[PDB]
Amino acid sequence: EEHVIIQAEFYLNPDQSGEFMFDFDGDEIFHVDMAKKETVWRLEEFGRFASFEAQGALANIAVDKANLEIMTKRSNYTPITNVPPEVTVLTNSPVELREPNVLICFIDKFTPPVVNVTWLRNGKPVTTGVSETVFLPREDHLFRKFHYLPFLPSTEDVYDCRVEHWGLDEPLLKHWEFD
Amino acid sequence: DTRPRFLEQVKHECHFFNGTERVRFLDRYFYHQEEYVRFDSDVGEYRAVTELGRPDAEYWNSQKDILEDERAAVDTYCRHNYGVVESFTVQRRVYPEVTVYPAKTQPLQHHNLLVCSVNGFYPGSIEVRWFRNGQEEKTGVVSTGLIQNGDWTFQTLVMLETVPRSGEVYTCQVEHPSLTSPLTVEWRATG
Amino acid sequence: SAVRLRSSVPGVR
Ligand SMILES: *[C@@H]1O[C@H](CO)[C@@H](O[C@@H]2O[C@H](CO)[C@@H](O)[C@H](O)[C@H]2NC(C)=O)[C@H](O)[C@H]1NC(C)=O
Ligand SMILES: *[C@@H]1O[C@H](CO)[C@@H](O)[C@H](O)[C@H]1NC(C)=O
Ligand SMILES: *[C@@H]1O[C@H](CO)[C@@H](O)[C@H](O)[C@H]1NC(C)=O
Repeated sequence: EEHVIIQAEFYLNPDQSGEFMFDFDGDEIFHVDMAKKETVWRLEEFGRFASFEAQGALANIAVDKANLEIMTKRSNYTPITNVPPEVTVLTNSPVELREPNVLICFIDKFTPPVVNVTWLRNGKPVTTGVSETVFLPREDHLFRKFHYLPFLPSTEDVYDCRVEHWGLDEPLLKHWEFD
Repeated sequence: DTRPRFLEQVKHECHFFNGTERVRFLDRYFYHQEEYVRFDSDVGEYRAVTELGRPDAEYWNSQKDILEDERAAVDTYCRHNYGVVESFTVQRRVYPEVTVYPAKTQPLQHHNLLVCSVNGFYPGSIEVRWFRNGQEEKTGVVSTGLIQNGDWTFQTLVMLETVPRSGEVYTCQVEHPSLTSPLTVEWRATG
Repeated sequence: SAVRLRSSVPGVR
């Protein structure tokens, strides 16, 4: 084709996690913060051009929950098989000392959509400045996810993205350091 | 936590060809990763994809209100939403930043790679070529492939496996929808 | 303009 727009939903038991998002050619347009009942546009500019009534998404998720109960029974309670993620760490631009950059942790090809992700700087957790995406759909119906860490490149710091998933026997650490 | 998990997914897909001239709508339901039932606008009724979806296909197809709601979706959902978002999605163009630098496969070697780093572009389709003295180099080219950054930008690194010589002019050339002519960056060993 | 959602259909119990 030329373009694809997808409204992707999921509901997961027993976690009771539900998600609602729109995708355009593999990028997220927006998702709904289900707790706050707010539309969260992926780029701030998007919300100046369009709107979405967040309230509406709750109804869909409620149906998906009811449908999950139905399908779970139909399958004779056949559970999901864990598929552990592939994890990659890259910067968004060529690295130069003391020039602000961003570390990207790409978590790909996994299910179920539950993960614990931690940025480590010199072996210690970082929370300042970090951000992340919700779980994004893949055409094979697994998931992917991005985490971000803005940083000042230096010879003194090393970084790791640590990923925990039920499909992994131990947490996966992907390293990055200057050079 | 070793408790079994159970997952339901729904994907309501709008596929566009030649703007909104041709549009296909899919209403897709999944248990874990298994699609079990689907409405395809090419057909106009639900079809079970697996045995798991048979009861739904049968019941939903018996409800004319459901069928007409789905049959109209190419217009009331797909074409409508395309109109709402096209200006900042379909029309989005962000030009790549291009950087060229030498590198080494192993740390104590003399330079034996040239890297063309192409960053920050949208949309994804891009063509990156290497030239040496105005002639395209096709041997020894390797790449990261297209990398999605997750934030409506892409990047790619395209390497040329060669040892730079003094006097040679290397050029990375980039073609992309945001550009009206190829973007070229030259690099010289004694530059 | 407002993006429209497509409803998810309730399955057979
Ligand atoms: C992510 O980490 C949390 C914390 O260990 C795990 O979720 C549970 O957290 C609750 C409290 O919020 C504890 O009572 C549970 O004991 C935790 N689960 C366990 C270990 O039984 C969660 O499992 C982790 N998610 C992963 C690894 O995907
Ligand atoms: C669940 O069990 C019943 C009874 O054996 C069977 O009829 C049905 O096909 C099973 N569902 C499956 C295999 O998904
Ligand atoms: C694509 O759009 C143009 C303008 O409407 C039209 O001339 C052309 O026939 C279209 N192609 C098809 C087959 O949809």
